[PDB]
Amino acid sequence: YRREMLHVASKLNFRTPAREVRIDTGSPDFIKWDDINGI
Amino acid sequence: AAVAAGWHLASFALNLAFWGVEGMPPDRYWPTSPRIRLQIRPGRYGNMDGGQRVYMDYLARSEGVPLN
Amino acid sequence: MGQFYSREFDGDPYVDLMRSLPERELVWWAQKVIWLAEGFTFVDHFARTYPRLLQHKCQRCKGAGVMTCPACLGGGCRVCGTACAWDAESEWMERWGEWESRLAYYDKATGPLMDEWYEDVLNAGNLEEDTPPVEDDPPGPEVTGRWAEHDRALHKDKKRMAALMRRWGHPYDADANLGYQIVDPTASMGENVWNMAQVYNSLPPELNPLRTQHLADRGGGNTQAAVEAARSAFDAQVVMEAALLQNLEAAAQDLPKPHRLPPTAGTVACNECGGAAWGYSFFPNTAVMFGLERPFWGDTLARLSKYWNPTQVADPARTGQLLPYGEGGLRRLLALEAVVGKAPATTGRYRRDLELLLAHPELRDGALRVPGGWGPEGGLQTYLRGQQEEQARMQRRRDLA
Amino acid sequence: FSTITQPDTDLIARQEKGTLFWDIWADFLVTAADYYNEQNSLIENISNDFDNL
Amino acid sequence: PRLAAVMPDAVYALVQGTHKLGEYAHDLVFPPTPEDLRKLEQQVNATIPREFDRVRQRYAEGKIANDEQLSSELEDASFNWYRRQLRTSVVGATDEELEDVAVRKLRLEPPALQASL
Amino acid sequence: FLGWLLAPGRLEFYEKAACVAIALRVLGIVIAIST
Ligand SMILES: [Zn+2]
Ligand SMILES: [Zn+2]
Repeated sequence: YRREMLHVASKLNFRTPAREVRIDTGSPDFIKWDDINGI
Repeated sequence: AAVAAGWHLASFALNLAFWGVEGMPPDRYWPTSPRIRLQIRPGRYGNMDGGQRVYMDYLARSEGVPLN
Repeated sequence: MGQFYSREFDGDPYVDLMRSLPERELVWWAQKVIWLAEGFTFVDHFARTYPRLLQHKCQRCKGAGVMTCPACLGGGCRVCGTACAWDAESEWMERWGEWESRLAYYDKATGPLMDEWYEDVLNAGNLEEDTPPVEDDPPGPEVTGRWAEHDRALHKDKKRMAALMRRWGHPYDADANLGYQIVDPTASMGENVWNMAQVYNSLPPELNPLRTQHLADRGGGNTQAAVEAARSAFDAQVVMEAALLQNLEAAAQDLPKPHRLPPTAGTVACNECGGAAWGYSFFPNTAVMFGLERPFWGDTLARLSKYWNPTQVADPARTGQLLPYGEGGLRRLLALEAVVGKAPATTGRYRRDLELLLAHPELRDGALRVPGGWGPEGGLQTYLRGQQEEQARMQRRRDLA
Repeated sequence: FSTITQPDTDLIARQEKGTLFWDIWADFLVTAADYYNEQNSLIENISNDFDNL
Repeated sequence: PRLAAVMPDAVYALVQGTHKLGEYAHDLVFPPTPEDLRKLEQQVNATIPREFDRVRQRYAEGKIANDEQLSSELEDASFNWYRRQLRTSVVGATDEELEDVAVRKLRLEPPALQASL
Repeated sequence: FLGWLLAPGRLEFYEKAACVAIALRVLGIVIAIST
């Protein structure tokens, strides 16, 4: 229970720095592919 | 009984006339290491840091070096 | 117990987590041993089940290994086996007596009462007597009556108890019975054996060599030899019982019996096989694998019905044979068997005894308990001889005065 | 050959329970941490996420 | 603990529970009799031995117990019935002597067929 | 098959294993509520 998650938090950066990112497409800050130009 | 033994003896003589691998070319459907052919590679668990130690003497157990 | 700390468990995502919790380590150990127990069970099941596929049976005897001697089914036959040790019917109660004597030693059915009797005669210092009974008194002598004799014999019991205790002490000290607390059924059979094999407790006294190791002389030379020659027959009979029971267990199922014993007084050995009735063969015995072993009752009925009913298709009209098959037909064709019938000839050896049982009706009362047997040296005749010789002896003792 | 070198009960148990202990709970743990954001720190973590969850 | 004791209790509980569920399945589909419950009342009453009828009357008239005095009352009734049955086993019944005991345990007499019909 | 499966030795092993199992379960929950 609590002991387990506490121990796995004690080594949290030792696990992996792989940061899954959340991609949105409807929010205004999203960029189309044809958005980028001169490329 | 003599005939039924001479059959096995002829087969054994034939297998003796081979004597090795001289004359046998390489082959890609049949490597010499079963692990390559069978796609066997260790994972993450069951990995002891000092297990490599054991590994060595097992090799030293069979490479016949009586040091061990 | 923190065994995953020392040096060489680093690099395993789960072992380092087990480092932080001892309960995970302990349940890991428990699971580790339980999985091995499970593997052992799987393998030994496989190894006791697979051999039953490879067993084949001689087809001529059908796994019996032994065929019939018809010469005996109707100084005798000399082809068919050696008579067994129990074919002698006139030796039955004697062997039974020896065996029940030997079995009386090992017995612990009356263990608790014998134990507390030994604990009563042992100290005789407890004496927590309760309230004595309202004591009766027997009808005095000169009143001849079976009830009166019962009562007088019932009142004459304590002095006789002390008398026999003088003549024969407590059996726990004469070691005539198994020891005081060698075994009780609530410990471990592991402990119960060790106690049994401490000092020749696995035998009765009459065969124990400790009783005889002190005297062996020029006279007979049998005191240390004729007891070893009895111990040997004892162990042989015990091993035979073990073997016969293994065979009975293999025949309770339909398995082939593991012990192939020699033929006996009515059977000869199968010639096709050696008398070995089965064996392992590396070929899977398809009939056992597909469950086709047993022959479907109706088929056997048809077979036996057509084997016991031969047919005569030729008629004596043309063929000049009017006699049935066999030899000596002309001489073949030359009292109260239709009422009472036959006289049984296996039990003449008891005729005499029955006659005595009719000449002395008093022997039929429940107070007498004769050991048993048939001959003059056994059972009823012993009591009769004792009675007659003692009455004559002490009547002639009356003649002295 | 290739059958008798598969992982046995111990290693399969290690695999599946380690995968439930490492890559579903600890990733939720990372999201909780860097949403809320040395032993004392792990304590408010185990707590402020006990409180809200 | 002690599987040798658990298994018989397990099977006993199984079959007894199945019996209870069957009784429930039979009392709802076929509702209980209103007055033949008195038939079964008296026909389970009739086989109660005489040595218990002494408390049955004591059960009718108030002075039964609180709850404990009967549970030590019917004990001695059970025990005297026990010793009475022991004497009927060994020395026979009240109207039966040793010759008739030997007759009964030798199975010498047939059940009366003429008196049957 | 069952006479071999429920032999006294296998019975005692089953019993001891189940005893240690229930022991470790309740002890683990005792130390887990103790956190
Ligand atoms: Zn014969
Ligand atoms: Zn044969």
